[PDB]
Amino acid sequence: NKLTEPLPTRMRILRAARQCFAENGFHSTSMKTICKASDMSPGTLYHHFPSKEALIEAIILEDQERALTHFREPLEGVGLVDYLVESTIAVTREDYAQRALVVEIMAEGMRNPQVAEMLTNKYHTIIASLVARFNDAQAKGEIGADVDKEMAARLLLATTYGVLSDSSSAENARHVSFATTLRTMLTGLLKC
Amino acid sequence: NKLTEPLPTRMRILRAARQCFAENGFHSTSMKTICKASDMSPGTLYHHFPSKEALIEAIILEDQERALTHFREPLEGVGLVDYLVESTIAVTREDYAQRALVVEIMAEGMRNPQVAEMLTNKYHTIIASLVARFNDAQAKGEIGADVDKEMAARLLLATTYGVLSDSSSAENARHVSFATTLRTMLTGLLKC
Ligand SMILES: O=C(O)[C@H]1O[C@@H](Oc2ccc([N+](=O)[O-])cc2)[C@H](O)[C@@H](O)[C@@H]1O
Ligand SMILES: O=C(O)[C@H]1O[C@@H](Oc2ccc([N+](=O)[O-])cc2)[C@H](O)[C@@H](O)[C@@H]1O
Repeated sequence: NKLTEPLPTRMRILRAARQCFAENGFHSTSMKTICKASDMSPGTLYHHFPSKEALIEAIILEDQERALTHFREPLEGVGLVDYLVESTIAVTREDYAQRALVVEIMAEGMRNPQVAEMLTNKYHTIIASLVARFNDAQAKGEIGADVDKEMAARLLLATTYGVLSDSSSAENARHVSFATTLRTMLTGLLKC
Repeated sequence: NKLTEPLPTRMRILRAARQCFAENGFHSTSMKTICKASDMSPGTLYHHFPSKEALIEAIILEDQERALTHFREPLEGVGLVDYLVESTIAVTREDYAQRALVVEIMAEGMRNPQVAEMLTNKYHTIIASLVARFNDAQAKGEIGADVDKEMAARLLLATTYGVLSDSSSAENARHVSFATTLRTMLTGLLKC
């Protein structure tokens, strides 16, 4: 599977594209630079990624997948609120260049309608899973009943990316009051 | 004041730089492009802005100032929570290119320690005003007493930029549940 070509080559290209985009931004990175960084000729590269847009699309889908691993399945062994607090803390401990690239894509999205639509699909898929977990907690009497789950998930996502986008978030999350304060915020959101 | 040179020229340059940065990003915009966009020769431009960094510094200070206008003075005629809900809604109705540029600077900050420090100064100045308003509400029995005001302001700022960075925020804020849901989130944050 993961060791059957062209998957290794594709993933290597994506690693090189992730590094170029994170260091210099999407706009200023050319395909030639990605060729030079990945050691792949234009011919080979274009067989696997015909455009810069195809590369960022695959990256956004990877980011989407990482987010879904947290919420795809029903929670077992932790309350919803506690899990969300821990998830936000974990966000701050992730690969820094990966976080830098998430913000770069957010920025490109504001000025690139094609990238914005990719992010809309991403947030939709994450929101769906969050609402699914809000439903479980509600059916188990964990969260309030009169909660706009869709809007709550959108606002949780906003807070999450705001934290992801703040260079001092890893330091903030070292403080116990980050968890404590975030918990009051989220229990109010989900009316606990 | 505002009509005494070089202020008009400086502000025109900043408008042109705001547009170039928002449309193409900070990294890919050269001073020559800013010269061409503002109609100012390199000589004149460099007298007022010696570097790209000087331009983004002035822009960040403008953004900082806009934020402080909301929280610099004690609130009169509205509760803290209601004011914060309305502030977040207003954020979604602001100049779109201005919002795009805020996110671009957030992105550059992740990968440019010099820009990150500018943003640290910005958030510090905004946090100070928020804490000042949290203090007033607390002395007036409006918000809870056991609130980490510093951490609460940091997390409010994160949510605010997360909303500012979401292209669908203007649509979300057209829904009454955006205000309602945001209000529960913030009353939990400030333990009301
Ligand atoms: O979406 C993304 O780009 C990021 O998602 C993160 O997971 C989430 C955790 C909590 C919430 N939340 O509380 O809303 C949303 C998402 C992944 O850890 C990160 O690798 C990825 O970059
Ligand atoms: O900081 C910034 O760049 C932005 O600040 C905005 O004002 C704020 C409102 C509410 C909160 N909050 O609830 O934390 C923080 C800031 C200005 O409307 C916007 O023009 C500027 O771009």
